[PDB]
Amino acid sequence: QGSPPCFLRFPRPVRVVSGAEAELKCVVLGEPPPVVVWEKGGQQLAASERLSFPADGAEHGLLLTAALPTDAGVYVCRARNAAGEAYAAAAVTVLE
Amino acid sequence: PGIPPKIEALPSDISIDEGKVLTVACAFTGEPTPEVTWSCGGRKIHSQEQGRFHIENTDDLTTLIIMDVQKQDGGLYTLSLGNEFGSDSATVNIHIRS
Repeated sequence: QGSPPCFLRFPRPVRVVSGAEAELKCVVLGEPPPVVVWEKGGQQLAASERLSFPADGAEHGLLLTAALPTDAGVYVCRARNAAGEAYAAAAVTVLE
Repeated sequence: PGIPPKIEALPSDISIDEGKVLTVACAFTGEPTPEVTWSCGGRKIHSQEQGRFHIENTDDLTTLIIMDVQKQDGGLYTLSLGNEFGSDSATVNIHIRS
């Protein structure tokens, strides 16, 4: 029968100096395990050399290898499975 | 220190298939801990409204769950916070597919 996506750990905001690694962390549960996708400004993000999405079972991260001021803003985590969807937004603040 | 409430970040738009379960959650800060109000259509949402809406608040998180979503659930939802030092609000437009 299954159960809809939910957050065991919610992605809290991160404040990071320009140039430092930043990671939004969450833990998403659900049956079947939800597919989690991160978007920014309404656009789905693509993995790259500077942006990765470490996923290990329920553990999910959005990882910025070296944050830049342009990385600041609100990111949306959307989790989906057969039973439903869960949404959580988190802000990255990048300081000089 | 007394600090007004702050809604951390909330999606602008979210979607859900009719008949499924939608969960949208949101962190906040404030001292003292703020009073949380979810509303749509200018009306406060109460826990177990229509037998389907649920709200889970803690001291730094609020979670809105809508079970068995119906078309008429769609709309612009507002999360409001208040404490003795100020208030905050943010909206999320909930779209039912389709």
